[PDB]
Amino acid sequence: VDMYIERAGDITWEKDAEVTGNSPRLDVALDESGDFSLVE
Amino acid sequence: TTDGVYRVMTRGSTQVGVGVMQEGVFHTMWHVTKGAALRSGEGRLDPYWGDVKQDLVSYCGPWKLDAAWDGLSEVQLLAVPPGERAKNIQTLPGIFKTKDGDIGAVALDYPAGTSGSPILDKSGRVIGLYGNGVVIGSYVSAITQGKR
Repeated sequence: VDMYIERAGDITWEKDAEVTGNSPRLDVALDESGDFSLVE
Repeated sequence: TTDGVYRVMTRGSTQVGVGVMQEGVFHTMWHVTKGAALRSGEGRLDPYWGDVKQDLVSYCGPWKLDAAWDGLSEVQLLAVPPGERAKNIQTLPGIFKTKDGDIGAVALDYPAGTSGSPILDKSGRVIGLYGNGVVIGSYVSAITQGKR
């Protein structure tokens, strides 16, 4: 399997970026396999 | 080798993820490459460090990204979705509350091939990578950062 990379741009803060999304606060746990899961 | 954000492709071709080239090291998420060698031009990038629990891997050298979310400011996801030009999505992160401390998290849902896209602070520094998270049906990705 041929896995390769292509440059897509600079790492830069853009002033005219689309703004969206909320900011939920969540209790989670991280297990040994790197999976987060919700916690009550 | 050049600094920038890169697509991670496989062979038609499919974009499986995204990564960050900085200080001669390529950073991406473990679940994107599983540590497999990468091709860039006529050259080959060999894995150097990887960790399944952090879901991170670095190539050619040790993890170089160390900026962190300040806990108060808006950040920007530099998303590179398959078949689309790199774009910045500004947002205010939420918080993953864990027993080992809090982690910033962004409630943004982009196609799977966007995993590994960098999250930036106002100064343009990479504070983590996008693509490991939870579902609350809405997906929320931790801001995943390594240790330099």
